[PDB]
Amino acid sequence: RRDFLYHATAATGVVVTGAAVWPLINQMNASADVKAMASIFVDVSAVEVGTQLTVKWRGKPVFIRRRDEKDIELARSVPLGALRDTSAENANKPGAEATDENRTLPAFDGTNTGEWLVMLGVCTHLGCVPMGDKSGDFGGWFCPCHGSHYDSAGRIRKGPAPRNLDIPVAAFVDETTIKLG
Amino acid sequence: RRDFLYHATAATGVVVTGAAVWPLINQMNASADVKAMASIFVDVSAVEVGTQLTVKWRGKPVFIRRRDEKDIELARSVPLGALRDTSAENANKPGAEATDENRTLPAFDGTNTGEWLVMLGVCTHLGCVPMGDKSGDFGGWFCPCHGSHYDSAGRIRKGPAPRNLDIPVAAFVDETTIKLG
Amino acid sequence: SGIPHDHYEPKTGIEKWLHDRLPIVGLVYDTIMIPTPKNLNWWWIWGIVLAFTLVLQIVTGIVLAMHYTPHVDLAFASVEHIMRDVNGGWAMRYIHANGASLFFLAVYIHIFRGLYYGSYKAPREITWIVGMVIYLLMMGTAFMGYVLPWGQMSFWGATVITGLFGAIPGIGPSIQAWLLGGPAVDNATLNRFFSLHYLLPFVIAALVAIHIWAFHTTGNNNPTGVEVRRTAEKDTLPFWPYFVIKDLFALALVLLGFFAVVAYMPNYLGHPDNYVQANPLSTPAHIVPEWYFLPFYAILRAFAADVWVVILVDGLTFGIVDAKFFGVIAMFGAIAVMALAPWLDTSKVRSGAYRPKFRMWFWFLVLDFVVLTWVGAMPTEYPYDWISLIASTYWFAYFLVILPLLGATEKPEPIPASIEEDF
Amino acid sequence: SGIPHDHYEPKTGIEKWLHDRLPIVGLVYDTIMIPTPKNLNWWWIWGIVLAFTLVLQIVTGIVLAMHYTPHVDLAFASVEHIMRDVNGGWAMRYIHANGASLFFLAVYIHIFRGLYYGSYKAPREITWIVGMVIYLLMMGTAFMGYVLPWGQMSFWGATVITGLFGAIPGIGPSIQAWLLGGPAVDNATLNRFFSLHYLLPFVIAALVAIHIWAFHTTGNNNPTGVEVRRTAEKDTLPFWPYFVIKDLFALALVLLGFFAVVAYMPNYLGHPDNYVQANPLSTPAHIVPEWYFLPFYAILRAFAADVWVVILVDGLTFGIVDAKFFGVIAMFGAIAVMALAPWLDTSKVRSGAYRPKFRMWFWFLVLDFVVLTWVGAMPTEYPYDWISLIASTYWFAYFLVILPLLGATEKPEPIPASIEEDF
Amino acid sequence: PDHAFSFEGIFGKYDQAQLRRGFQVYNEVCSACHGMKFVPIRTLADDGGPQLDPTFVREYAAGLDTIIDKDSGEERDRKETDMFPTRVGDGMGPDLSVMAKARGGPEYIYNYVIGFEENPECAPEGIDGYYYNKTFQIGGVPDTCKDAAGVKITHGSWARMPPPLVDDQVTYEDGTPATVDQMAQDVSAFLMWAAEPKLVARKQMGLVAMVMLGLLSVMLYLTNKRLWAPYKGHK
Amino acid sequence: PDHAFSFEGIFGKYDQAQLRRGFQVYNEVCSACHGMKFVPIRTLADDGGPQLDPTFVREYAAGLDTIIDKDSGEERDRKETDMFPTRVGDGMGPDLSVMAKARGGPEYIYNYVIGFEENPECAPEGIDGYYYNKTFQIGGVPDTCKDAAGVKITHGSWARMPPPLVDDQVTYEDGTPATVDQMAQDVSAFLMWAAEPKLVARKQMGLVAMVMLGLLSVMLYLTNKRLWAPYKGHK
Ligand code: HEC
Ligand code: HEC
Ligand code: HEC
Ligand code: HEC
Ligand code: HEC
Ligand code: HEC
Ligand code: FES
Ligand code: FES
Repeated sequence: RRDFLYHATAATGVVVTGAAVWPLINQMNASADVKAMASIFVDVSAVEVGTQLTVKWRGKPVFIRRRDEKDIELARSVPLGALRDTSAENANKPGAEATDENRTLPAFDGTNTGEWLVMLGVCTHLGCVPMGDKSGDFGGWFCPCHGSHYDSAGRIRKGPAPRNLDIPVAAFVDETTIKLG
Repeated sequence: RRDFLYHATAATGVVVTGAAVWPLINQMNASADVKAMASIFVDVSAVEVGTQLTVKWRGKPVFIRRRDEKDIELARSVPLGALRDTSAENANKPGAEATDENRTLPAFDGTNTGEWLVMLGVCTHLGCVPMGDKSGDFGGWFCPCHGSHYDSAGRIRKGPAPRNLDIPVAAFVDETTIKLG
Repeated sequence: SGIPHDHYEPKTGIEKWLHDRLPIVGLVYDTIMIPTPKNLNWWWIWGIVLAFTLVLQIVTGIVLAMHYTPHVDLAFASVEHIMRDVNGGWAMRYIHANGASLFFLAVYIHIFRGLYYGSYKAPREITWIVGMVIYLLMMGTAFMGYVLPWGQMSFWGATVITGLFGAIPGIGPSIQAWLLGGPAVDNATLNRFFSLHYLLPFVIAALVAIHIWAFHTTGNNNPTGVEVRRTAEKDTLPFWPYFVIKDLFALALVLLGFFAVVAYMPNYLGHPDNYVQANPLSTPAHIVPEWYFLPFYAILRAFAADVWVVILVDGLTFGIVDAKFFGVIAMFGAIAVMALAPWLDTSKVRSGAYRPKFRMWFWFLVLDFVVLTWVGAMPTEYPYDWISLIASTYWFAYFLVILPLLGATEKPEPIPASIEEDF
Repeated sequence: SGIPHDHYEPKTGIEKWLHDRLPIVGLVYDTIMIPTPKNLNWWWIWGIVLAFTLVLQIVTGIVLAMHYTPHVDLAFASVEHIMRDVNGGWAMRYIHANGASLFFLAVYIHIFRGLYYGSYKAPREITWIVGMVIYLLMMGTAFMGYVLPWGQMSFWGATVITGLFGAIPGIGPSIQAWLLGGPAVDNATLNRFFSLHYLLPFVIAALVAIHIWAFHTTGNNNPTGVEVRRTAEKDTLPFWPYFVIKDLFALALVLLGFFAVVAYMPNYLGHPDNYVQANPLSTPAHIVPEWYFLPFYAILRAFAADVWVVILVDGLTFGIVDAKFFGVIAMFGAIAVMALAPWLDTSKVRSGAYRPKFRMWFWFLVLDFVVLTWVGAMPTEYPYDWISLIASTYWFAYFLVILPLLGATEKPEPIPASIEEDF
Repeated sequence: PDHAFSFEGIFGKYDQAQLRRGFQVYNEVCSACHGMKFVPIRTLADDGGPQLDPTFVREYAAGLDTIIDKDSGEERDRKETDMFPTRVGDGMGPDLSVMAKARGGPEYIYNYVIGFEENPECAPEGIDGYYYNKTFQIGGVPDTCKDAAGVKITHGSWARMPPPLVDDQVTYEDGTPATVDQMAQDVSAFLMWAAEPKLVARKQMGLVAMVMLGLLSVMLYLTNKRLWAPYKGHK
Repeated sequence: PDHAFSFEGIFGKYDQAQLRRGFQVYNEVCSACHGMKFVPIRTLADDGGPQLDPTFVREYAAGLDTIIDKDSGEERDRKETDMFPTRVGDGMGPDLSVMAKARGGPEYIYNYVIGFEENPECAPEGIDGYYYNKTFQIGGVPDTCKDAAGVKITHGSWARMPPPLVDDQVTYEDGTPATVDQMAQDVSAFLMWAAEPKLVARKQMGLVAMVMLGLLSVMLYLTNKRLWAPYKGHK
């Protein structure tokens, strides 16, 4: 029939066109060489605890910074109230409150948390690298792209950045190493 | 005046257009990094005289091959007659006849010529690399791009290639070295 | 009326055998002897400027691509190979880089000329639509291009202006990854950008084809709210040679200034940090993307829930429309509303040379544009936040409400007749 | 006669407000409802094939350029990155590489269809000129492209087909160096070729624009020596939907075969030596540039002063016209004479379906083309030299002398009237 | 007869046990001289070929040579993301990444590895440092074996590679007679993988496309026959 | 006053003696830590800057570090065609190829090299391993010198570079007082060369083009005034 045959030819043409178009939009996706996206062993190895440590991985920096008491007390003295993101973005644990006890890090295979904190050095606003070394209006990190003030533990404050600095999955290698991945 | 003013405006426009066009045709010329085009010290260093020696330079190969008696006698037994190019392309000397005495090479800082011959391994037809190691119908080199038969001393024979294998400017470094440039 | 004067192909046998391919008929009848009014000021030149600048950029780029190597490890080195070894080098690069600046400067004056003399008003909607489409294409082009040197500003500008697409929910990260070729920026992004950057200009030329086809079919706007009175038209001198020569004179002046810049002030409009190689591990201060995107950058980074006029706290009614998405929508709307203008101005009138209130509001708009340009570079600390918010609010207010109210109560002026204004 | 049927824009308000930009008027009146005769065989499809193949190549190339890195040290690696990691990879490359083959195969049938049915005869000269120009552009394109993988055949093909330009005296080496970017081949040549290779297709599209404009203004040839009898023309059905559907059916068949090849016989038309990296120090045996240049390669390497019909010994009268230059002129002339044809055939007649002697000579010409194709691959040793010389001589003889003699004494046939051939 | 492989046809998606055997052979024999830079190690988990266990891949990678770095010169642990090593010179050979395409290909490798017999009865002395092959065609030939015009009278020529395998060079874990012929076939298939890993996807795409386009073409033929009916009915 | 250079203006084609002095200093002082990879050694003969004698260039090149190769790993003779070396880490600094543009540029270098005075009377102890500079602005500052909101009260900050020169570090062959200021000016000019070698050509092109385009524009203005005369005469 007129209608059936004509419309079916059109439908088949459309289907073939789409099957040909999809790969032109698929090739731009991450290729297998980008699929890898594996782990990195960074050795703390006495870098003079308290200033900072940055390492490249996955194309983004991974901040490993020891703790300075003044920085710590400022951290532990932050009630969940008035905290933009209280989710403790760290993926090594559940959505537990963004508390310094949970938010600092595992305990060297020992029992202590207020001494090391390794987070992803990527601003949640649009992915810039905040400046460290005690900066901003909260004694933490400052993003120069739009002005987002981070706190000691990395929780976002005073800016458009919606959430704090995430924490990747990491465990220790018996007191001198870090496993990122 | 009408004519003068109009034609002069047109002339000025044309001149400016040409001054703007020339560099678009000049940039494609050899750049300063290609201007260099300097020399190379290849060490003969006992490579078992008689087979061959090739080295890269200026983007083209420079053939340094010792002489095999049978190859030599075939060379020295070639009268200028029936020789396509009798100019002895070698630029280390004048346009003297393409004779093996002049065409082989300098004499190690000594006195002998029928033992070494270094020429530019570039077919004069269109720039292909002839195959060595005793090939062709004359016991020399054979060009596989169009079929040009070279002789023992490198003079062109049996093919479209108009002239023989040129010889760059080269002198010896006291019995174990070659200076190309 | 609309005298095409096809020339009837009566010249000679050459002009008679050309009845196989009409081409010269087209040129003569239409694109050279196109009746244009006499009342044209010096604001109707910038289109010739834009065409020439586009040709210039295309040429210089085709030349550079003979020495640029798209790769993270060999881009900077190739750029220096250009500026040092190549014969002309610095010239091509400075002419390419700065000419983009002139291009955008010229489109700004081309656009604001339009907003004044009702060139968006009917029957000239298609030209406006095509022009906004172009503007978009050329913005994207310049963005893709600022990345190729693989300096330091390249990396971070790309980072943020791609995190935008990721702000939106559900389909943000997917688009981000599909655009960057991966989670973050690397050589794949560079290849995409080079290709794309080496392809869109031709689309622009075609769109310019339609741009020129439209306003030849539709008469050029004129300083007055009047047409060429087709019904024989003592007004409306032709294009060639009069306006051709006028435009070429202005273009010579403009190129003179442009080359003076190129030769004395070439690194002025640039960012020095783009002369240091990239470090994905260190971000410089004051990225300041460029100068032809600061308006929208500011409209973006203004809405942050930091003012009593903060509509983000109200838009939070829906848990999906957060701040970032709000700013992105605000920018896209800042452009979409400029495109929608011709259906917002409810006036049966024309050029604001006979609409005073419109004059005042329009000069305020120009000032707002300049202010936004100056604010995108300064931090988000007080007082600049209030300034940016005010300016964005006025932009939207103008384009949404102001024009209707005028079209209602904005006719205290005697319109001029007889486009032949022999004053 | 020549019913354009502009549609009068009477559809509705949408088709009436489109009086701002005519575009749909153009499409409908001209490029869709173009009266074409009924007498069309299956040889009038290959133009659609060529257009589709061109689009295909442009698309696949724009995709590849997102992963190809022009540089001697990273081209091969990028090609393998494509064929292994990328999602589609092998498909794009095989479709790009082989589609060039189909492109040239299709132009060959497009051209030889033309030589038979007097499509070069008046009043269709402009189409012929434009087609030869295109042919040149696309040959140069494919050449620039075979180089990009930086295999082994790339290098040497480039070497020789650039030494050609250097053969000529006085201005040979200068042009050679200005084209290679230096004395010999290196990355500079690669960059030039990539850019150029990524730019000409658009020029081809424009030229295709003029190609299509011409034969719409000038009626499509038709199997006979007759026109559409404009004066109403019961003959000459329209293009859409009839011929559109016919061409699309043939195109579906062709793509079916093409993809079967791509998926089962993809490396068949290629040279394996192009899968080994380049060595400027070692040349392989039987370079054999490609299969769409063997005719001219043979016409070139035939004249060598090795036959009693060797006109090189006679051309040596002037000490400047050596062999090489003679072969280069012979090739350029092999093409220039094909372009000059329409002014050599001195016949007030048309399609060889009514000219027997022409049929015989033409089939001999097709055979000569095939033979030249088969000979450019075989060495210059006896007997192939005599064969190549004979074939080139016949090519030139046909195109220079044969057509005049026919036009003189070639009318023993009853021409058909009434292009409505209801047989 | 010709000992056709599995992939030689419109089907034959790379029988994987054969490829695992070829891998046992390549890493223990051919790797001593040859390399495959154009081949990432992670491909030993991608579908189509040897779908080995990733952990074994990481182990085998760390057990290889040291590929230093691209940013900071320091001998790393050679993660799978890198490529197979490269043996370059001093008694070494070319790269086998795509040698299965630079020659019907794999049959060349089979009939090459197969065939290193003693020197014939024209030049039994042979040559010092060079060994004889019956199928390689790009090697030297002594003057004693050439004809009157330089052409060789031997089937093959002299190759610089020594005989790679003896009667029972290695053991197969699956359980199989590991004679020379089976090893040659297996390694040929492995190299063909290393060159064309996306073969099976090629074939499946070809099938799908042939089908869809045959359908489209049939429908268009019907549409054509219909439209052109009132003009081709009286004749 | 501001100690303007020669090139600071519409003229000033790089007084070359200044550049030779800057070279004497750069190779003997700054080269110990810094490098200029983006700079070929063959530019010391190109016009515009130091038009040194090529032979001295080849000598000075062979007298530098060893840049190994790109094809065959082997420590060569560091031919001029290569680029200046690169000092990368372990107490070393960035590349000075284009540092004269990544900052009015050379004035930064002058007023930076100039200024390393002792620690002020806010933190006289200073820092261990870091030294103080009047003009560097991207360095750390002790908490004793910061204000109530993190901003520094010092003009400059603490830079990791030590003082490069003393009162009379090197001798000039031409004959000139080699105090610190003259050396700073000279080396600043040398770096500006290394960054913008094609400056003088820039200026000459600008002059030529300004002239030709002014001429063209004047002629077009006359043509316009003429053509538009019969329409602008009665008013
Ligand atoms: C050194 C002890 C080798 C080992 C073990 C293997 N190969 Fe090799 N191979 C080697 C050399 C020096 C050469 C060059 C030979 C020449 O005359 O140029 C080769 C060559 C090959 C080739 C290419 C043959 C050709 O036609 O060019 C192939 C296909 C090949 N070799 C295969 C191969 C395989 C499968 C091996 C493991 C079973 C193997 N070779 C080991 C050196 C050495
Ligand atoms: C090691 C003993 C050095 C020598 C000798 C010189 N420089 Fe240097 N320089 C060095 C370091 C470690 C740094 C980094 C400083 C930091 O805090 O990051 C530098 C830096 C510079 C700079 C850049 C300053 C800036 O604003 O970033 C310049 C312009 C500079 N140095 C110049 C310079 C000159 C001209 C020298 C020779 C006279 C010289 N330096 C010597 C290490 C060392
Ligand atoms: C044929 C290629 C090509 C075309 C066409 C082209 N460019 Fe470019 N562009 C390049 C190359 C190559 C670079 C990198 C070299 C450079 O930066 O000068 C570049 C860089 C740029 C830069 C950064 C300049 C710098 O030095 O950082 C901008 C801005 C830019 N392009 C804008 C444009 C715009 C806008 C257009 C047209 C609408 C355009 N380009 C047309 C090739 C091209
Ligand atoms: C967003 C708006 C916009 C953009 C961007 C734009 N145009 Fe226009 N253009 C217009 C309008 C509106 C007119 C007035 C048409 C009329 O008067 O009929 C116009 C007119 C013109 C004219 C004829 C009269 C004049 O003003 O010179 C030319 C030529 C022209 N444009 C070229 C260009 C080129 C070339 C570009 C880009 C490369 C461009 N334009 C970009 C909207 C635009
Ligand atoms: C947008 C870019 C682009 C366009 C347009 C394009 N190609 Fe290519 N072409 C490439 C790239 C990239 C390569 C190298 C990768 C490859 O070989 O597949 C290439 C390679 C080739 C090759 C060698 C194929 C091989 O694998 O050795 C040929 C032949 C070729 N092109 C011909 C053409 C012809 C003929 C056209 C159109 C008339 C065309 N190309 C259009 C990008 C393009
Ligand atoms: C050297 C000659 C030549 C070349 C190459 C050529 N054409 Fe043609 N083309 C012709 C001639 C002659 C005609 C017949 C015109 C007529 O009958 O009025 C024609 C007709 C056509 C037609 C309409 C009738 C038909 O035969 O299908 C199309 C469509 C077409 N060409 C497209 C193309 C495209 C697309 C290309 C290249 C990408 C191309 N041609 C290359 C000479 C050429
Ligand atoms: S990107 Fe980090 S705050 Fe804007
Ligand atoms: S190129 Fe050497 S003979 Fe043709």
